[PDB]
Amino acid sequence: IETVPVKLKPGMDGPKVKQWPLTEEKIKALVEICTEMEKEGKISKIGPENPYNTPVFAIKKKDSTKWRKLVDFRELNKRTQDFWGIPHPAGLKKKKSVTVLDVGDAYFSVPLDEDFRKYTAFTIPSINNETPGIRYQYNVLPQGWKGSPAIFQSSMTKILEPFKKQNPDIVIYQYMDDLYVGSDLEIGQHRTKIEELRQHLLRWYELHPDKWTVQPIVLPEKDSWTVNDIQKLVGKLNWASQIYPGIKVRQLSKLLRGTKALTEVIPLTEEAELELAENREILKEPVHGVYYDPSKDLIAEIQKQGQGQWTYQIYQEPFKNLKTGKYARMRGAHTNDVKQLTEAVQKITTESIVIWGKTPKFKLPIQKETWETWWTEYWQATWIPEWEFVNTPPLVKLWYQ
Amino acid sequence: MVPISPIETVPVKLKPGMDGPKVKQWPLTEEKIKALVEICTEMEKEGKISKIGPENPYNTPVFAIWRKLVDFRELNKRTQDFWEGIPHPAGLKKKKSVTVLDVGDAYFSVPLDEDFRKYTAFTIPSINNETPGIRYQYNVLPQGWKGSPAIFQSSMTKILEPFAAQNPDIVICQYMDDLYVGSDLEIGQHRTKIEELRQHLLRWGLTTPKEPPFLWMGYELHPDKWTVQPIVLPEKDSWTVNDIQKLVGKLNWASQIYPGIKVRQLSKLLRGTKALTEVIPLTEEAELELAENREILKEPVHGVYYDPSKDLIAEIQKQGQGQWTYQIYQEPFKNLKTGKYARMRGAHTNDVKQLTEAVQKITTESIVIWGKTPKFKLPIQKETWETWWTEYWQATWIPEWEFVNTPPLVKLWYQLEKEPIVGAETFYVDGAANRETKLGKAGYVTNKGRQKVVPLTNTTNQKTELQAIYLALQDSGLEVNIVTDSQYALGIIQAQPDKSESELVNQIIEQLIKKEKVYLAWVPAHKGIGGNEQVDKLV
Ligand SMILES: N#Cc1ccc2c(Oc3ccccc3OCCn3ccc(=O)[nH]c3=O)cc(F)cc2c1
Repeated sequence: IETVPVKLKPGMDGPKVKQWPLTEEKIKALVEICTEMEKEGKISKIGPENPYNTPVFAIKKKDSTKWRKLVDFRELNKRTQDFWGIPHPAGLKKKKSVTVLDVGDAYFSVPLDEDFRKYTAFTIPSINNETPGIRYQYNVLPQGWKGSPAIFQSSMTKILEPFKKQNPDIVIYQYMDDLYVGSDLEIGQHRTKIEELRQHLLRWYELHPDKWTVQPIVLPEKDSWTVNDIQKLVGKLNWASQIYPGIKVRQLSKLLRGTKALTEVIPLTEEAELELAENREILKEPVHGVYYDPSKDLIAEIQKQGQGQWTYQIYQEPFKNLKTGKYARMRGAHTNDVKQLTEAVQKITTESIVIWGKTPKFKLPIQKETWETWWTEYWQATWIPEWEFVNTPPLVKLWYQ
Repeated sequence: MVPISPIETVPVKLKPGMDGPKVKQWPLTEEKIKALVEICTEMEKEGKISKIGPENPYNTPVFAIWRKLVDFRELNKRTQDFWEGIPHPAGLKKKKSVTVLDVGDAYFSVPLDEDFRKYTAFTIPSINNETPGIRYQYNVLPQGWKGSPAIFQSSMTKILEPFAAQNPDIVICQYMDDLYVGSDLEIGQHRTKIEELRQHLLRWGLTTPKEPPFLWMGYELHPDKWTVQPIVLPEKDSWTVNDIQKLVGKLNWASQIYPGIKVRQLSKLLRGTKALTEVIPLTEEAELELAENREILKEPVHGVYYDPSKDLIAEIQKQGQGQWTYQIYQEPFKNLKTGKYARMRGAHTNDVKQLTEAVQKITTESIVIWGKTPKFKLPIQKETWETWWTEYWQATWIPEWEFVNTPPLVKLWYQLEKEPIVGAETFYVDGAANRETKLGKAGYVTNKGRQKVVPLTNTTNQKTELQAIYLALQDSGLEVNIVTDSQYALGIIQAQPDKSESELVNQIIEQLIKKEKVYLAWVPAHKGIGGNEQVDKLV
């Protein structure tokens, strides 16, 4: 009920980001929703003396036909003062199950700092520029802004105090508009406990981190190797030598002596099998001196394997993976690559939030224009990670498969 | 006297760390002075400005051309930043009656922030400067002020909102000083509602008075069709850079309704620019291009208006040399609009990528203009696109579309095998070059004993790494395996170009097309891999 004074970083003006084109249906949804929000005192119409603007569009969450309003507060977030720090619950990723909840409805109670409101300005765009866009600014706490959960941390603490004093074994984390609840219960007991917590929040996505672990580097096991097989093996091992100290390939490359046809079978010598075995033993061990630096950015690279299969690696320094994975999940996306990529980025970002507490910077295997054209049509998350575009085909693609 | 409705002012502040502008006044002829006095007198009588005194240390220059010309340059440099594309005729919906209303004294009908009026002060110099100049300040929006258009626009919108809400059976478009009102009502009802509207504007003190065809923003707007205003292409035996910029500009502007407009051969002359004075001759390609553009601009072509109850269709055709053209229509042979797309600046490329990019462009433009994605008619087989997007290393997508058979069709010219080929020869290739003497060697050795090493003058490592592959492609059967240690060459070939700027790469492509099956393998260099003879190209 009381507004806490919020400012910006020294030497940084408010966000002035271009509003991108929207389809007619999304514009209608935004008009209706923002009308309703205006009638509820959540947002208010502003004059032209407000030069700031933040992009806004509409989506549809999982198992819901109701349109939702999403704001790209990225620029505003990076221009918003660094809010100060609760250490990330490292026990969250170690829990058997974790449920994601959308507590965004609770933010619209706390009013926003009057002086800061002009920075949350946004515009609903008109079709064919026939009429000037509708301009709004937030009066309460806007969903997506990094300052909102920071301001609502105390309130959320006072609200969730009885539940935490009741079930101390249930880990609770909060990121943006999302609330993560980790437990070791049973899926039925889990769902009932989630109903209990959500009604607990009322009167005031089912993830399984235990099924998500880290994957190693494996080598093929054959009875008869071809020249091509041994060549690929040597390439993979040579690549892996950047990550592991003792990988040697001289005895395997010794087999490739002479010019043989790629499909010709070569029997492995004893030294070669010994070397391969030693390399396996080395690969079974974890990587040497791999740590997480909270002061550095997280980098997430994604490779398209095909047939719905995607691979990803999260790291900070090259050849020092903090996380590896393979998104093979198929829902409704069979004929669409960009949709699959979007869902993959969402999941990876989610896991990144669970593990480290922040979002990574993606390196996407897609042309800038394609992604920029279609990524909003399949986005369902309330947060938005950073990304860049790699337009040169990586050779390492089949080395993670 | 009926009270004209109060228009709430917009709070204007200067940029922090600044005060009101203070610039001296320039000497004017007595004619100018008298004219400005006569103007500002009746201006004061109308309540647009007011007399002030020495209490205001702020002043901005003013000239006269009678017409008063106040310079707010420095005040613009001191004024804060405000908010605020033109509507496209193709997106406009066909209406039975359309009225154009231009409000006279647009800025002078909107009150200025009273706490900001003190900064819009100017001084008319008296004769011979034997007296302190006459002092004035603006009480309304000044002509040429930074904040005038935005504030006037917002005011106009605030005034128009209730009439629009109360009249859903008529559509209103707002643009600067003008309002455009369309309706499908009867002409009498329409004129009545127009009079109602200008009455509603008169309540707030806005005075309103053109007939089709409307000459608006380079467009000609007819009741049932739209086009562009006649394009004037100068014909000079001696061209300059600025003339090429103007020419390309006009061609671009004309290309939104005139299909087939090409501008590549004229745009290639704009490299190494920023010198506005030059004499650049044209190639036969450029002369024929401009002549073809004159051939298209020979007879006028019109576009129709948008009808929401019909599908939106966009058809694309390849024009060659990175050029693509498209037509957006709903009914056959009746275009809503047309357009073109030129390939980006790259070293290697293919048709599918350029087509995709084009599709993206048309999609964005369409979402801007009509607020929806059109169905696409593309010159590419479903199986071609299928194979492409399924075997592409990047993620790619094209919205709902259908194959139209109007040549030239976009195809895949070659497809690398995923696995090594049984019964095919195996070419271990390699190439290297001396960094100092620019002398290199490129060649191969095969499993059947076939070898070759070619000496090359003036070349690089990468050029030889490509040359070896080219050699392998030349002297091999319809099916061939190729082993290389060049990450560069593999990096190029995996990007699947069908056209390149390097002749060597182009020749490699031409060789690839003639093949049935080609498997390209990669290996680490200098790892003592037999077959991969680096020692054969090092001598
Ligand atoms: N000078 C001038 C100018 C004039 C009109 C403009 C304009 O007409 C409309 C304004 C409001 C509702 C419908 C309108 O039209 C749709 C298509 N359309 C156009 C002309 C005609 O004669 N008939 C017809 O069907 C829209 C616009 F965006 C700019 C306009 C500019």
